[PDB]
Amino acid sequence: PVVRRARTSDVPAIKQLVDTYAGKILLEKNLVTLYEAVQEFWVAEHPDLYGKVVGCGALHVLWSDLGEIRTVAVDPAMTGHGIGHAIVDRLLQVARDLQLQRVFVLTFETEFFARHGFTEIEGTPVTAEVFDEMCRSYDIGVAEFLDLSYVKPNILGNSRMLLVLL
Amino acid sequence: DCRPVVRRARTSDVPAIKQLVDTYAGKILLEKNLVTLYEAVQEFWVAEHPDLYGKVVGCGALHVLWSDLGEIRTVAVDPAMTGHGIGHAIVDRLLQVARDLQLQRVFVLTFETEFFARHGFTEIEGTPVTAEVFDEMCRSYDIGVAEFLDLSYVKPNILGNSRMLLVL
Ligand SMILES: CC(C)(COP(=O)(O)OP(=O)(O)OC[C@H]1O[C@@H](n2cnc3c(N)ncnc32)[C@H](O)[C@@H]1OP(=O)(O)O)[C@@H](O)C(=O)NCCC(=O)NCCS
Ligand SMILES: CC(C)(COP(=O)(O)OP(=O)(O)OC[C@H]1O[C@@H](n2cnc3c(N)ncnc32)[C@H](O)[C@@H]1OP(=O)(O)O)[C@@H](O)C(=O)NCCC(=O)NCCS
Ligand SMILES: CC(=O)N[C@@H](CCC(N)=O)C(=O)O
Ligand SMILES: CC(=O)N[C@@H](CCC(N)=O)C(=O)O
Repeated sequence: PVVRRARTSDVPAIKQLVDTYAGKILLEKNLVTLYEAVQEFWVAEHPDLYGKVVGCGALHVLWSDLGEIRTVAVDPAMTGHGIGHAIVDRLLQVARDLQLQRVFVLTFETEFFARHGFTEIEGTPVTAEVFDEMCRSYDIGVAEFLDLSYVKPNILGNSRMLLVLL
Repeated sequence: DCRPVVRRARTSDVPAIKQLVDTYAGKILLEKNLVTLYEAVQEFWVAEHPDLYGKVVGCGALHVLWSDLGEIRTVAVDPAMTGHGIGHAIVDRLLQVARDLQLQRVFVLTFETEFFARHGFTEIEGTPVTAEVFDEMCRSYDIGVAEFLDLSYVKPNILGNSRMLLVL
Protein backbone atom coordinates (compact mmCIF):
# COMPACT_ATOMS: atom_id res chain seq x y z
CA PRO A 1 0.00 0.00 0.00
CA VAL A 2 1.78 3.15 -1.28
CA VAL A 3 0.82 6.30 0.64
CA ARG A 4 2.06 9.57 -0.84
CA ARG A 5 1.48 13.29 -0.42
CA ALA A 6 -1.64 14.55 -2.15
CA ARG A 7 -1.53 16.57 -5.35
CA THR A 8 -4.14 19.08 -6.49
CA SER A 9 -5.15 16.59 -9.20
CA ASP A 10 -6.18 14.22 -6.38
CA VAL A 11 -8.65 16.69 -4.82
CA PRO A 12 -11.69 15.59 -6.90
CA ALA A 13 -11.02 11.99 -5.83
CA ILE A 14 -10.52 13.11 -2.19
CA LYS A 15 -13.80 15.05 -2.39
CA GLN A 16 -15.64 11.94 -3.58
CA LEU A 17 -14.15 9.93 -0.71
CA VAL A 18 -15.27 12.50 1.88
CA ASP A 19 -18.78 12.87 0.41
CA THR A 20 -19.22 9.10 0.64
CA TYR A 21 -19.08 9.34 4.45
CA ALA A 22 -19.89 13.03 5.05
CA GLY A 23 -22.55 13.70 7.68
CA LYS A 24 -22.67 11.69 10.91
CA ILE A 25 -19.40 9.89 10.14
CA LEU A 26 -17.12 12.49 8.49
CA LEU A 27 -17.25 16.24 8.79
CA GLU A 28 -18.11 17.81 5.41
CA LYS A 29 -15.37 19.29 3.24
CA ASN A 30 -16.13 21.49 0.29
CA LEU A 31 -13.79 21.70 -2.70
CA VAL A 32 -12.05 24.96 -1.76
CA THR A 33 -11.23 23.70 1.75
CA LEU A 34 -9.69 20.57 0.24
CA TYR A 35 -7.53 22.62 -2.14
CA GLU A 36 -6.49 24.84 0.78
CA ALA A 37 -5.55 21.76 2.82
CA VAL A 38 -3.74 19.84 0.07
CA GLN A 39 -0.29 20.30 1.68
CA GLU A 40 -1.42 18.24 4.66
CA PHE A 41 -3.39 15.54 2.82
CA TRP A 42 -2.09 12.10 1.90
CA VAL A 43 -3.54 9.52 -0.51
CA ALA A 44 -3.30 5.76 -1.04
CA GLU A 45 -3.11 4.42 -4.60
CA HIS A 46 -4.81 1.29 -5.93
CA PRO A 47 -2.27 -1.58 -5.88
CA ASP A 48 -2.56 -2.54 -9.57
CA LEU A 49 -4.35 0.37 -11.22
CA TYR A 50 -1.56 2.93 -11.05
CA GLY A 51 -2.46 6.41 -9.87
CA LYS A 52 -6.09 5.66 -8.93
CA VAL A 53 -6.89 6.99 -5.46
CA VAL A 54 -8.70 4.62 -3.10
CA GLY A 55 -8.08 6.38 0.23
CA CYS A 56 -7.13 9.67 1.81
CA GLY A 57 -6.18 11.15 5.16
CA ALA A 58 -4.82 14.33 6.71
CA LEU A 59 -2.75 15.31 9.71
CA HIS A 60 -3.88 18.68 11.07
CA VAL A 61 -1.69 20.49 13.59
CA LEU A 62 -3.65 21.81 16.57
CA TRP A 63 -0.91 23.28 18.79
CA SER A 64 2.85 23.11 19.28
CA ASP A 65 2.74 19.54 20.64
CA LEU A 66 -0.66 18.33 19.43
CA GLY A 67 -2.03 17.08 16.13
CA GLU A 68 -5.20 15.43 14.90
CA ILE A 69 -5.85 12.66 12.39
CA ARG A 70 -8.86 13.67 10.31
CA THR A 71 -10.72 12.92 7.09
CA VAL A 72 -9.51 9.33 6.84
CA ALA A 73 -11.70 7.65 4.20
CA VAL A 74 -11.24 4.49 2.15
CA ASP A 75 -13.18 3.64 -1.01
CA PRO A 76 -15.91 1.19 0.14
CA ALA A 77 -14.98 -1.24 -2.66
CA MET A 78 -11.35 -1.37 -1.39
CA THR A 79 -11.79 -1.69 2.39
CA GLY A 80 -10.27 -4.53 4.40
CA HIS A 81 -6.99 -4.58 2.47
CA GLY A 82 -4.82 -2.60 4.90
CA ILE A 83 -5.41 0.78 3.25
CA GLY A 84 -6.96 2.57 6.22
CA HIS A 85 -4.26 1.35 8.60
CA ALA A 86 -1.48 2.24 6.15
CA ILE A 87 -2.75 5.81 5.89
CA VAL A 88 -2.86 6.16 9.69
CA ASP A 89 0.69 4.77 9.87
CA ARG A 90 1.98 7.45 7.50
CA LEU A 91 -0.02 10.22 9.19
CA LEU A 92 1.47 9.20 12.54
CA GLN A 93 4.98 9.38 11.08
CA VAL A 94 4.15 12.90 9.88
CA ALA A 95 3.22 13.77 13.45
CA ARG A 96 6.60 12.40 14.52
CA ASP A 97 8.47 14.33 11.81
CA LEU A 98 6.69 17.50 13.01
CA GLN A 99 7.81 16.70 16.61
CA LEU A 100 4.27 16.41 17.96
CA GLN A 101 3.93 14.54 21.26
CA ARG A 102 0.20 13.77 21.10
CA VAL A 103 -2.24 12.89 18.31
CA PHE A 104 -6.02 13.21 18.68
CA VAL A 105 -8.85 11.63 16.76
CA LEU A 106 -12.63 11.93 17.02
CA THR A 107 -14.25 8.84 15.63
CA PHE A 108 -16.77 6.01 15.86
CA GLU A 109 -14.09 3.53 14.70
CA THR A 110 -12.81 2.90 18.22
CA GLU A 111 -11.15 -0.47 17.69
CA PHE A 112 -9.61 0.44 14.31
CA PHE A 113 -7.69 3.28 16.01
CA ALA A 114 -6.97 1.17 19.11
CA ARG A 115 -4.70 -0.89 16.81
CA HIS A 116 -2.33 2.10 16.70
CA GLY A 117 -2.29 2.60 20.47
CA PHE A 118 -5.04 5.23 20.67
CA THR A 119 -7.09 5.00 23.86
CA GLU A 120 -10.40 6.65 24.70
CA ILE A 121 -10.23 9.86 26.72
CA GLU A 122 -12.72 12.22 28.33
CA GLY A 123 -12.68 15.96 27.83
CA THR A 124 -10.15 18.17 26.07
CA PRO A 125 -6.50 17.73 27.11
CA VAL A 126 -5.06 21.24 26.82
CA THR A 127 -4.44 23.90 29.47
CA ALA A 128 -7.07 26.60 30.04
CA GLU A 129 -4.76 29.10 28.34
CA VAL A 130 -4.26 26.94 25.25
CA PHE A 131 -7.99 26.21 25.22
CA ASP A 132 -8.79 29.94 24.97
CA GLU A 133 -6.23 30.40 22.18
CA MET A 134 -7.62 27.50 20.16
CA CYS A 135 -11.21 28.81 20.42
CA ARG A 136 -10.25 31.62 18.01
CA SER A 137 -9.70 29.07 15.25
CA TYR A 138 -12.06 29.19 12.25
CA ASP A 139 -11.69 25.44 11.59
CA ILE A 140 -14.76 23.39 12.53
CA GLY A 141 -12.62 20.34 13.30
CA VAL A 142 -10.86 22.42 15.94
CA ALA A 143 -14.22 23.34 17.50
CA GLU A 144 -15.10 19.63 17.51
CA PHE A 145 -11.83 18.84 19.30
CA LEU A 146 -12.62 21.60 21.79
CA ASP A 147 -16.21 20.30 22.27
CA LEU A 148 -17.66 23.78 21.74
CA SER A 149 -21.39 24.20 22.26
CA TYR A 150 -22.35 24.94 18.67
CA VAL A 151 -20.84 21.66 17.40
CA LYS A 152 -22.05 19.42 20.25
CA PRO A 153 -25.19 18.31 18.29
CA ASN A 154 -23.07 17.06 15.38
CA ILE A 155 -20.60 14.89 17.34
CA LEU A 156 -22.80 13.04 19.84
CA GLY A 157 -21.73 9.40 20.13
CA ASN A 158 -18.19 9.81 18.78
CA SER A 159 -15.32 8.49 20.85
CA ARG A 160 -12.51 10.89 21.76
CA MET A 161 -9.15 9.15 21.46
CA LEU A 162 -5.54 10.10 22.07
CA LEU A 163 -2.13 8.61 21.36
CA VAL A 164 1.02 9.67 23.20
CA LEU A 165 3.91 9.30 20.74
CA LEU A 166 7.05 7.46 21.96
CA ASP B 1 25.08 39.30 1.83
CA CYS B 2 24.79 35.55 1.22
CA ARG B 3 21.55 33.74 0.45
CA PRO B 4 19.96 32.45 3.67
CA VAL B 5 18.58 28.98 4.24
CA VAL B 6 14.81 28.93 3.65
CA ARG B 7 13.26 25.81 5.16
CA ARG B 8 9.85 24.51 6.17
CA ALA B 9 8.60 25.93 9.45
CA ARG B 10 8.54 23.79 12.59
CA THR B 11 6.06 24.26 15.42
CA SER B 12 8.84 25.71 17.56
CA ASP B 13 9.12 28.55 15.01
CA VAL B 14 5.47 29.59 15.38
CA PRO B 15 5.97 32.15 18.22
CA ALA B 16 8.67 33.86 16.15
CA ILE B 17 6.41 33.78 13.09
CA LYS B 18 3.67 35.29 15.28
CA GLN B 19 5.95 38.17 16.28
CA LEU B 20 6.89 38.78 12.64
CA VAL B 21 3.20 38.97 11.69
CA ASP B 22 2.24 41.17 14.64
CA THR B 23 4.96 43.64 13.60
CA TYR B 24 3.09 44.36 10.36
CA ALA B 25 -0.45 43.26 11.30
CA GLY B 26 -3.20 45.68 10.35
CA LYS B 27 -2.94 47.71 7.16
CA ILE B 28 -0.01 45.69 5.81
CA LEU B 29 -0.53 42.07 6.91
CA LEU B 30 -3.73 40.24 7.69
CA GLU B 31 -3.83 39.24 11.38
CA LYS B 32 -2.90 35.71 12.39
CA ASN B 33 -3.52 34.31 15.84
CA LEU B 34 -1.44 31.49 17.33
CA VAL B 35 -3.81 28.60 16.63
CA THR B 36 -4.10 29.65 12.98
CA LEU B 37 -0.30 29.72 12.63
CA TYR B 38 0.04 26.27 14.22
CA GLU B 39 -2.68 24.90 11.93
CA ALA B 40 -0.92 26.38 8.88
CA VAL B 41 2.59 25.27 9.84
CA GLN B 42 2.77 22.70 7.02
CA GLU B 43 2.62 25.50 4.43
CA PHE B 44 4.89 28.06 6.14
CA TRP B 45 8.54 28.67 5.34
CA VAL B 46 11.12 30.56 7.40
CA ALA B 47 14.47 32.09 6.65
CA GLU B 48 17.09 31.16 9.22
CA HIS B 49 18.97 33.92 11.02
CA PRO B 50 22.39 34.40 9.37
CA ASP B 51 24.26 34.16 12.72
CA LEU B 52 21.84 32.93 15.43
CA TYR B 53 21.39 29.16 15.24
CA GLY B 54 17.76 28.03 15.38
CA LYS B 55 16.46 31.63 15.04
CA VAL B 56 14.34 32.91 12.13
CA VAL B 57 14.53 36.37 10.52
CA GLY B 58 11.67 36.04 8.04
CA CYS B 59 8.62 33.98 7.18
CA GLY B 60 6.20 33.32 4.36
CA ALA B 61 3.49 30.90 3.26
CA LEU B 62 2.21 29.48 -0.02
CA HIS B 63 -1.57 28.99 0.23
CA VAL B 64 -3.40 26.86 -2.34
CA LEU B 65 -6.61 28.49 -3.63
CA TRP B 66 -7.67 26.09 -6.40
CA SER B 67 -6.38 23.31 -8.63
CA ASP B 68 -4.16 25.64 -10.67
CA LEU B 69 -3.92 28.69 -8.41
CA GLY B 70 -1.98 29.64 -5.31
CA GLU B 71 -1.31 32.69 -3.21
CA ILE B 72 1.80 34.06 -1.57
CA ARG B 73 0.76 35.37 1.85
CA THR B 74 2.19 36.36 5.21
CA VAL B 75 5.68 37.28 4.00
CA ALA B 76 7.40 39.18 6.81
CA VAL B 77 11.02 40.10 7.52
CA ASP B 78 12.40 41.43 10.80
CA PRO B 79 12.44 45.23 10.19
CA ALA B 80 16.02 45.46 11.47
CA MET B 81 17.12 42.87 8.85
CA THR B 82 15.38 44.22 5.75
CA GLY B 83 17.29 45.15 2.61
CA HIS B 84 19.66 42.15 2.75
CA GLY B 85 17.96 39.71 0.32
CA ILE B 86 15.86 37.78 2.87
CA GLY B 87 12.47 38.78 1.45
CA HIS B 88 13.45 37.79 -2.09
CA ALA B 89 14.98 34.50 -0.91
CA ILE B 90 11.70 33.53 0.79
CA VAL B 91 9.62 34.43 -2.26
CA ASP B 92 12.06 32.43 -4.41
CA ARG B 93 11.44 29.32 -2.27
CA LEU B 94 7.68 29.92 -2.16
CA LEU B 95 7.58 30.06 -5.96
CA GLN B 96 9.38 26.71 -6.19
CA VAL B 97 6.77 25.23 -3.84
CA ALA B 98 4.07 26.48 -6.25
CA ARG B 99 5.75 24.82 -9.24
CA ASP B 100 6.26 21.56 -7.34
CA LEU B 101 2.51 21.76 -6.67
CA GLN B 102 1.85 22.15 -10.43
CA LEU B 103 0.18 25.54 -10.01
CA GLN B 104 -0.01 27.67 -13.12
CA ARG B 105 -0.79 31.00 -11.41
CA VAL B 106 0.32 32.66 -8.17
CA PHE B 107 -1.52 35.61 -6.61
CA VAL B 108 -0.48 38.22 -4.08
CA LEU B 109 -2.26 41.20 -2.54
CA THR B 110 0.31 43.73 -1.46
CA PHE B 111 1.55 47.27 -1.22
CA GLU B 112 5.09 46.12 -2.13
CA THR B 113 4.44 46.36 -5.86
CA GLU B 114 8.07 46.59 -6.88
CA PHE B 115 9.37 43.84 -4.57
CA PHE B 116 7.02 41.42 -6.31
CA ALA B 117 7.60 42.87 -9.79
CA ARG B 118 11.18 41.60 -9.47
CA HIS B 119 9.70 38.08 -9.62
CA GLY B 120 7.56 38.90 -12.67
CA PHE B 121 4.29 39.69 -10.88
CA THR B 122 2.13 42.17 -12.79
CA GLU B 123 -0.86 44.13 -11.54
CA ILE B 124 -4.34 42.86 -12.38
CA GLU B 125 -7.87 44.01 -11.74
CA GLY B 126 -10.67 41.93 -10.29
CA THR B 127 -10.75 38.21 -9.61
CA PRO B 128 -9.29 35.83 -12.22
CA VAL B 129 -11.47 32.74 -11.76
CA THR B 130 -14.57 31.51 -13.55
CA ALA B 131 -18.02 32.21 -12.13
CA GLU B 132 -18.23 28.57 -11.06
CA VAL B 133 -14.87 28.55 -9.25
CA PHE B 134 -15.82 31.88 -7.64
CA ASP B 135 -18.95 30.35 -6.11
CA GLU B 136 -17.00 27.37 -4.75
CA MET B 137 -14.30 29.61 -3.26
CA CYS B 138 -16.94 31.74 -1.50
CA ARG B 139 -17.54 28.80 0.86
CA SER B 140 -14.05 29.20 2.34
CA TYR B 141 -13.68 30.30 5.94
CA ASP B 142 -10.31 31.89 5.18
CA ILE B 143 -10.30 35.70 5.27
CA GLY B 144 -7.39 35.88 2.83
CA VAL B 145 -9.57 34.02 0.34
CA ALA B 146 -12.30 36.64 0.77
CA GLU B 147 -9.69 39.31 0.11
CA PHE B 148 -8.67 37.44 -3.06
CA LEU B 149 -12.36 37.28 -4.09
CA ASP B 150 -12.76 41.03 -3.37
CA LEU B 151 -15.84 40.44 -1.20
CA SER B 152 -17.62 43.57 -0.02
CA TYR B 153 -17.07 43.15 3.72
CA VAL B 154 -13.25 43.15 3.33
CA LYS B 155 -12.97 45.99 0.77
CA PRO B 156 -12.37 48.69 3.46
CA ASN B 157 -9.45 46.69 4.93
CA ILE B 158 -7.61 46.20 1.61
CA LEU B 159 -7.89 49.68 0.07
CA GLY B 160 -4.70 50.72 -1.68
CA ASN B 161 -3.32 47.20 -2.06
CA SER B 162 -2.22 46.06 -5.51
CA ARG B 163 -3.58 42.80 -6.90
CA MET B 164 -0.77 40.99 -8.69
CA LEU B 165 -0.46 37.75 -10.63
CA LEU B 166 2.40 35.63 -11.97
CA VAL B 167 1.83 33.06 -14.70
CA LEU B 168 4.27 30.18 -14.31
C1 LIG C 1 -12.40 3.00 9.03
C2 LIG C 1 -11.81 2.91 7.68
C3 LIG C 1 -10.91 4.10 7.33
C4 LIG C 1 -10.93 1.65 7.63
O1 LIG C 1 -10.57 1.51 6.28
P1 LIG C 1 -9.88 0.08 5.78
O2 LIG C 1 -9.23 0.31 4.41
O3 LIG C 1 -10.91 -1.01 5.70
O4 LIG C 1 -8.79 -0.27 6.98
P2 LIG C 1 -7.88 -1.63 6.99
O5 LIG C 1 -8.20 -2.42 5.75
O6 LIG C 1 -6.46 -1.18 6.96
O7 LIG C 1 -8.24 -2.55 8.33
C5 LIG C 1 -9.49 -3.17 8.42
C6 LIG C 1 -9.34 -4.71 8.50
O8 LIG C 1 -8.79 -5.25 7.17
C7 LIG C 1 -7.82 -6.46 7.54
N1 LIG C 1 -6.51 -6.15 7.12
C8 LIG C 1 -6.30 -6.78 5.94
N2 LIG C 1 -5.05 -6.48 5.56
C9 LIG C 1 -4.49 -5.66 6.51
C10 LIG C 1 -3.26 -5.05 6.63
N3 LIG C 1 -2.10 -5.06 5.79
N4 LIG C 1 -2.98 -4.29 7.70
C11 LIG C 1 -3.90 -4.10 8.65
N5 LIG C 1 -5.13 -4.70 8.53
C12 LIG C 1 -5.40 -5.47 7.46
C13 LIG C 1 -7.85 -6.54 8.87
O9 LIG C 1 -8.68 -7.64 9.28
C14 LIG C 1 -8.44 -5.13 9.43
O10 LIG C 1 -9.14 -5.37 10.66
P3 LIG C 1 -8.71 -4.51 12.02
O11 LIG C 1 -9.05 -3.05 11.85
O12 LIG C 1 -9.50 -5.02 13.21
O13 LIG C 1 -7.20 -4.70 12.23
C15 LIG C 1 -12.97 2.85 6.63
O14 LIG C 1 -13.94 1.96 7.07
C16 LIG C 1 -13.62 4.19 6.45
O15 LIG C 1 -13.29 4.92 5.54
N6 LIG C 1 -14.66 4.60 7.36
C17 LIG C 1 -15.33 5.87 7.22
C18 LIG C 1 -14.33 7.04 7.51
C19 LIG C 1 -14.04 6.97 9.01
O16 LIG C 1 -14.82 6.41 9.78
N7 LIG C 1 -12.78 7.55 9.45
C20 LIG C 1 -12.36 7.56 10.89
C21 LIG C 1 -12.55 8.97 11.40
S1 LIG C 1 -11.40 10.12 10.62
C1 LIG D 1 8.48 43.63 1.81
C2 LIG D 1 9.39 42.77 2.60
C3 LIG D 1 8.82 41.36 2.67
C4 LIG D 1 10.77 42.74 1.90
O1 LIG D 1 11.72 42.24 2.81
P1 LIG D 1 13.35 42.38 2.43
O2 LIG D 1 14.17 41.37 3.19
O3 LIG D 1 13.78 43.82 2.79
O4 LIG D 1 13.51 42.06 0.81
P2 LIG D 1 14.98 42.06 0.05
O5 LIG D 1 16.07 42.45 1.04
O6 LIG D 1 15.24 40.71 -0.48
O7 LIG D 1 14.92 43.16 -1.20
C5 LIG D 1 14.60 44.49 -0.91
C6 LIG D 1 15.74 45.36 -1.49
O8 LIG D 1 17.04 45.10 -0.71
C7 LIG D 1 18.17 45.14 -1.83
N1 LIG D 1 19.22 44.27 -1.47
C8 LIG D 1 20.08 44.98 -0.72
N2 LIG D 1 21.08 44.16 -0.37
C9 LIG D 1 20.84 42.93 -0.92
C10 LIG D 1 21.54 41.74 -0.87
N3 LIG D 1 22.77 41.38 -0.24
N4 LIG D 1 21.06 40.66 -1.52
C11 LIG D 1 19.92 40.74 -2.20
N5 LIG D 1 19.22 41.92 -2.23
C12 LIG D 1 19.69 43.00 -1.59
C13 LIG D 1 17.58 44.66 -2.91
O9 LIG D 1 18.08 45.31 -4.08
C14 LIG D 1 15.99 44.95 -2.76
O10 LIG D 1 15.63 45.96 -3.68
P3 LIG D 1 14.63 45.49 -4.94
O11 LIG D 1 13.29 45.03 -4.38
O12 LIG D 1 14.40 46.71 -5.84
O13 LIG D 1 15.28 44.37 -5.71
C15 LIG D 1 9.58 43.36 4.04
O14 LIG D 1 9.91 44.72 3.94
C16 LIG D 1 8.33 43.18 4.86
O15 LIG D 1 8.26 42.24 5.64
N6 LIG D 1 7.23 44.11 4.73
C17 LIG D 1 6.00 43.96 5.51
C18 LIG D 1 5.21 42.66 5.09
C19 LIG D 1 4.78 42.71 3.61
O16 LIG D 1 4.64 43.78 3.04
N7 LIG D 1 4.55 41.47 2.89
C20 LIG D 1 4.11 41.46 1.44
C21 LIG D 1 2.68 40.98 1.36
S1 LIG D 1 2.50 39.28 1.92
C1 LIG E 1 -14.33 14.07 9.32
C2 LIG E 1 -13.62 13.57 10.49
O1 LIG E 1 -12.47 13.68 10.57
N1 LIG E 1 -14.34 13.06 11.45
C3 LIG E 1 -14.99 13.91 12.43
C4 LIG E 1 -16.17 13.28 13.17
C5 LIG E 1 -17.40 14.16 13.50
C6 LIG E 1 -18.40 14.55 12.41
N2 LIG E 1 -18.84 13.63 11.59
O2 LIG E 1 -18.82 15.66 12.25
C7 LIG E 1 -13.79 14.26 13.25
O3 LIG E 1 -13.69 15.30 13.96
O4 LIG E 1 -12.88 13.47 13.08
C1 LIG F 1 -1.13 38.19 5.82
C2 LIG F 1 -1.29 38.76 4.42
O1 LIG F 1 -0.53 38.39 3.51
N1 LIG F 1 -2.32 39.68 4.22
C3 LIG F 1 -2.74 40.37 3.01
C4 LIG F 1 -2.64 41.91 3.10
C5 LIG F 1 -4.00 42.60 3.07
C6 LIG F 1 -4.50 43.08 4.44
N2 LIG F 1 -5.56 42.45 5.03
O2 LIG F 1 -4.00 44.03 5.06
C7 LIG F 1 -1.98 39.97 1.76
O3 LIG F 1 -2.39 39.34 0.79
O4 LIG F 1 -0.68 40.37 1.74
